[PDB]
Order: sequence, then C-alpha cells, then structure tokens
Amino acid sequence: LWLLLKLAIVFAVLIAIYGVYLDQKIRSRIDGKVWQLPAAVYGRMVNLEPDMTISKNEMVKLLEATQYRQVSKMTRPGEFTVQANSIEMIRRPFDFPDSKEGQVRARLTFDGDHLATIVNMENNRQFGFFRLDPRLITMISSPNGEQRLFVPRSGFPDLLVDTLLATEDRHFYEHDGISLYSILTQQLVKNLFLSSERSYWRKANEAYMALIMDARYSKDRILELYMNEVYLGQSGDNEIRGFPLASLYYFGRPVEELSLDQQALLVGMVKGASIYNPWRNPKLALERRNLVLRLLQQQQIIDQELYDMLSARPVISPQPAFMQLVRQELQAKLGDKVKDLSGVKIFTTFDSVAQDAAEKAAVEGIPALKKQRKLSDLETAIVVVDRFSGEVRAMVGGSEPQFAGYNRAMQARRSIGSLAKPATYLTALSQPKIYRLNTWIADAPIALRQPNGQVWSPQNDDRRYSESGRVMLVDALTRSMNVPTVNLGMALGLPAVTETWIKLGVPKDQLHPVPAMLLGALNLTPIEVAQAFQTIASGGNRAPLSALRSVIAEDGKVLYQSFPQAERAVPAQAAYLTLWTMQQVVQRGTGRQLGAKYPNLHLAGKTGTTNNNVDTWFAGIDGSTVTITWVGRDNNQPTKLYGASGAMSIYQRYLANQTPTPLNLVPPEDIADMGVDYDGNFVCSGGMRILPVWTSDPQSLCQQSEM
Repeated sequence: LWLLLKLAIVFAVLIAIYGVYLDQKIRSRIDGKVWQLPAAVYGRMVNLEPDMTISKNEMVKLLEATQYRQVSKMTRPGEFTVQANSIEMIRRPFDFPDSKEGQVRARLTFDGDHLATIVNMENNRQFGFFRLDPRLITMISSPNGEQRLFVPRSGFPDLLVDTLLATEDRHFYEHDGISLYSILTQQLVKNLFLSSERSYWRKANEAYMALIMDARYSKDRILELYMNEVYLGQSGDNEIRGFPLASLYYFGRPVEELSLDQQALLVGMVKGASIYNPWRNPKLALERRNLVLRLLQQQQIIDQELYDMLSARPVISPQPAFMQLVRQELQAKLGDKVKDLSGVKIFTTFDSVAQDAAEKAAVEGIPALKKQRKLSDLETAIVVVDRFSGEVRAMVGGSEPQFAGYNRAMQARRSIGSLAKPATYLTALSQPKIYRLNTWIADAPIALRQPNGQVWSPQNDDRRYSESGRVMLVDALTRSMNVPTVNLGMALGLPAVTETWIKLGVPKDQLHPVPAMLLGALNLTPIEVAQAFQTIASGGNRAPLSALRSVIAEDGKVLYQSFPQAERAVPAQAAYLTLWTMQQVVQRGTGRQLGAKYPNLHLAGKTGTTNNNVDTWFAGIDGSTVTITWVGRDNNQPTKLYGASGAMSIYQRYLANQTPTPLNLVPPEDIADMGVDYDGNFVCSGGMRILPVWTSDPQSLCQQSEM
C-alpha cells in the first residue's frame, strides 16, 4: 500500500541529523589537530665554505652519511656525482630554521686538502657558505604510540600519487563502478574513526562517512591525509604510519626521492605491512612489489626495475646512548611542556660520520682485541665532543652500540688512573715564575703519613728512580711518572690540584683530596672526562658539553636556542703548555704508539691506566675535537691488557675510520721557545732542548746565565 513514504521520510531525516552529527566530528577533527606527531630528531647541519679543510673523499663520506647517493649522472635531489677535483650535487630541499630552502645544484670543487669553491650551477655563481641538511636520527617515542613524519601534499612525487591511484583509482566522489565484486576507493575514513572488526557495522558506516568526507572536502587533500595515515610496519611497540616515514624507515630516503621501483613497493604493502614487512619474509614482500609494477601502462619496462630492491637492514631505536643525553638535556632545559607537543623539530649536535667511525671502532676493535689477548669478555665507551664548543659529536656506550641497554658513556663511573696526571701539571704550569716545563722534580722514595694507621709508599711503574734523583716537569708527565707526580702534586697542595678539577668541570662530589687522588683516585664517567679535557683542549675554556642546538615548534617558533656559554677556567699559556707537553706524550712518551701511525695529526693525548689495568683509557685531541676512549670489564676484573694500549688501539681504529683534522697548535701571547742546556738551565742562544716557556721577557735567559 503506502507507508513507504511516511516511513521513507521517517527513514529520511534520521539518516541526516545523525548524518549532520557524524558530519561534525568528521569536520571537527580534520580541521585542527589531525594527529599527534612525534618530535623529529635531527643531527648536525654542516655549513660548507671556501677554504674549509675538507677533502673530496671526506666530503663523499659526508654526503653518504647524510643520505645522499653516489650516481653516474644526477636526476633528482639526494644525489651527487664525483669527478677528479670536484663533486656535483643536488642538495636536497630542507626546511632550515634560518630560511626554508629548496633544492640546489652545486659543484663543490676541491684544491688538495681543502674545499676551494662551492658554485650554483643555475647562475654559475659562488656561495660564501652553503648549507647541508641534517640527517633524521629518530623520532622521540610517540605517547600515542603512533609515529609519523608529516609532509604536505606537494611533498609527494607525481608517480607515487599515480601508482597509488593505480590500485584503488580515485572515482568521482562516490564509489560505484569499483564495486564489481563477484562473490574500495579512498578508505581513509576506515582507520581514522572506525575500529574493528569486519562489516557490516563497518563498510556501511565507512561509505556513508566517506562520501561525507569527499563531499565537504577537497578531492586533493583527501590524499594528503591518506598518504600520511597508511600503515607500513613496526619498530617495537610503535606503529609506522604515512609514506613520508616509511621511505626513511625502509629505504633511508626522503619520500620525495623514491625510485618508482621502491616507490611502488610502499604502495603495495598497504594491504598488510606486517605480512609484507620486507625483512621478515622478503620473498613474499617481493612478489607484491611486482603485482604492482606489473600493471598495464607506463610503459616499457617491467624488466629493468624487477631486478632487486635493496631496503637496508634495521631501526628499532638508533643511537640509544646519545639519545639518552638528548632526552636528558631536554628534560633539564624545558621541563615537561613538550612531550605534549605536536610536530616539534629537535635539532641536535650529533655527527653521523663520527658515530660511524666510532661504532665501527668499537664493534670491530674489541673482538679483534679479545682475540689477541683471549679474554672471555671486554667492553668500551667512546665520547667525541667539539674541542671548542663542547658540543657532543658521537657517543658509544658499549661493545655493541646498536643493541644498547646499558650506557657506559654516561652511567659507568670508573677510576681514571694516570689520566689524572695532567690536572697536576696544569695546576703547576699555571704559575709560571715557579714551575716551568724545565723545572726539576724529585724522583725519590715517597712514604706518606696516612691519617689512619697506614703509610703510603707510591712507586714508579718499573719501581726505579732516576739515578739523577730528579727529572724535569716535561718528562715526568711525558712518561706519566708516579713518584715525581705525587712529589709535584703534593708540593702544589691537594686543595690546589682539587680546584683545577673543579674548574675543568668534573662533578664536585667526586673530588676527595687525599694523596691517591693525584695518581687517579677519582671516579668519573667518560662524559665527564670528556668535559675536563675539553676544558683544557679549548685553550682553557670550559664549554659545558651540549647535545642540543635548538628545538622548533610546528610553526617555526624557537622553543630553545643553545648559545655559546664557554668560560675561562685556566690560563691559556698553561693549557697550551699542558697540551704541547701532551703532544710529547703521544710522540716521545707513553702514547708513542700513536705518534707513529699519525705523526702528522700532531695529536695531544694522555694515557689512562689503573692498578692491574682494570680500567684503561686514552684521551685524544686533534685540531677540532676531544675523543675519550675507555676500555674495561663490567665486573672490574683486570683486563690483562698491555696498559693504555687497549684503549689506544680502539682510538687508533676510530682515528682511521674517519679523517681527523691535525692539531696545529697556535700559542697564546707570552709563549717563548727557549733553549735549556743539559743541566736544564736556560741559555741565550743555542741549547740542545727547546721548550715553550711562558714569559713576558727572556731576561729570564740572562738570569739563568750566571746563577
């Protein structure tokens, strides 16, 4: 009869109303916050410029460390191309915080060791500084547990857009034809509001909700949202969503630079990225990469591309240690208002090339080390900071870094052994009308009154004593002698030596000013050691070690900016002399093994050893950084190592795993290279040893030329 109308309407209206209802949250979600985006974690941005001392090879190592790819002939961003005396590159487009930049084509030209020229191949013009984009290290854990990197619509290559369509073609604004199922289109609606599981509660709600979307929204944007939602793997308990990140994750390339062969694979996995997870079961994953490629038009080749698809080897939690520092320095410098922020861009101090040289030095170094000496176990921690700024370049905290749970770079305090010796010599040499490099120190049997029964009788490594009964300031440190060290530190005063430590920048509640301290009764963590030697390397300026450079909000508002905050802790002339002496340590003295392999870096270094070598060390200073190397057993059992030669051969490795800048040591004012005689008295002309004296006048020389 009728009713099909008075119900038709009583069937209408309720479609709407509820329609209008679920036409309101569909709006009042997409408009404002659409997700909870984690913080991107970025490394250092390098700034190239003429006369920079970076080699061509050095540069190559750099570009690849930063995601660029050596090609035969360029074609898109992220690519470079090597010549005899130059590199041509398409500097990929990145959103720099001083000025968003776009892709740039540049030929870096080198003259011998130093980059000579950087030119824009557009205007055949020169740059004065040329910026290099940062590498994405990781993404701070999403509290939502859902990790994304959001790239706007433009950030998606046409083909990618296309090849995505070529599997669920975009219709009109409905659905229709596609539903030729004989037993869908944009399904963004599905995993954005809808839950689980199967229909018909779902599909019904999905479609209605879909044509609501499509309608009161742009047939474009729909795919800006879509291409940022789809699921493409896990990295622990975090999801991996959107294409932008997938590229990095699987292929380590901006989503903007996918070769269509890969580019199509990501499109394929959309059907079930867990059963497609390219590492877990590749065979299957490869096939899906083909049903896509193998698809009618476009146009010539299903052959070329079908050959191999790299997809590097996984990242669960890269850089667990450095990240620990960052994580820490954030909390300190901001408070809590941050883990509740969306799309933040943390720019750190991390150096890709350094981390690699080091991680490679460890994982390779220690096993090779255990081999020669056997040793059922062994461990290391490495720390590289910037000589002058104190910015932390690289941080290894274990024999296996990409595997870290415990972080020996930060949370393993250990006896610094002979590594303590310089604090004394520095404390003396900061006179300098009292103690000079040529100053005689007694080398004779020490026995000290221990304020609790015992009597301290320190001794030399070989236990001997100079037949002279004395030895010069220089040598004593150069060879890292005990007796003449205690002798000196004790004449300086423990309190005195103690504040130098305070000034170099070590934890205050670690100094206990008993004599042992002098020979290394002092338990620091490598990070802290790093800090001390930093302070001396820098010319005597305490720059507090720092992992952060900035931290920008989704918009562009700086939320924190790390400004230079170095401080004058000890006289330059003193620091100089300690270093120049340490240069001796590395060529003439204990670290002589290193002066040999790299005689041209003229490193300054100190050797670190403990009783029975339960803690070995080496502190190294090239022209541009400080590199603290620790080797020792987790259980403090003695290493059986040949002294500081354990830590020294890790460093040596790291030293060769990359290209160090040489330490060319410009002296402060009031530094005079004078000659001493054999009895070590200063002489006017001649001399047989020349030493850097700190004086505002060599009438010193003429005083020495009588008395």
